[PDB]
Amino acid sequence: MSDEMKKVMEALKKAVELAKKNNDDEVAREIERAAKEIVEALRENNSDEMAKVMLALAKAVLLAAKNNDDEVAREIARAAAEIVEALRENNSDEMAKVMLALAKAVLLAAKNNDDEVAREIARAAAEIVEALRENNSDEMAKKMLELAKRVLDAAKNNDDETAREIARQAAEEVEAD
Ligand SMILES: [Ca+2]
Ligand SMILES: [Ca+2]
Ligand SMILES: [Ca+2]
Ligand SMILES: [Ca+2]
Ligand SMILES: [Ca+2]
Ligand SMILES: [Ca+2]
Ligand SMILES: [Ca+2]
Ligand SMILES: [Ca+2]
Repeated sequence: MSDEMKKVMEALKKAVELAKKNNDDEVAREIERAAKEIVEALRENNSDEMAKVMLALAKAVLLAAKNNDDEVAREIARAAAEIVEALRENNSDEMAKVMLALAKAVLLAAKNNDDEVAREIARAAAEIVEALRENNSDEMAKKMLELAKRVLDAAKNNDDETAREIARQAAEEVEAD
């Protein structure tokens, strides 16, 4: 774990404590779950690409806890934790590319301070992750990379309508597979 990561993690620990202080116990649980997943992912894997994804996710959770509604904050934290779970199952170079794109998208969404966009970007990321955990073949990962790139562009355009469309296409590609 890097020193920039150690700083973000200490901030996450503060975010959990603040959530508890405000009686937001379910938010606190989900932030803690994501943080714990990240720590275990880094304990077992010294890949720099891994470290990159984990830093982006940690920052996204922290910003969402600060910027977004409680219930949106929960969705970003859940998306982050599920992204890490997927990477711990398979961190091929293609899987890492998908997850880096999604981590960048949830970070930007959390940073843009729009609750509807943050919610839809997190959901699109979650649908793509779910698809890969059902089948994380090289072929499925390539398909999901193109969708993940579109989620990132949607976050960049603050485009909640397009985020929802990508989520539906990811769920239907699973069906096709
Ligand atoms: Ca209070
Ligand atoms: Ca609250
Ligand atoms: Ca409690
Ligand atoms: Ca590499
Ligand atoms: Ca806000
Ligand atoms: Ca693994
Ligand atoms: Ca809109
Ligand atoms: Ca259908």
